[PDB]
Amino acid sequence: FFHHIFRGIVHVGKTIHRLVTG
Repeated sequence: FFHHIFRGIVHVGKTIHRLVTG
């Protein structure tokens, strides 16, 4: 699960980071 769970963080952060950067 760590693979999906670990990677899931990157995706979640990726979207959040993009939103913050406008």
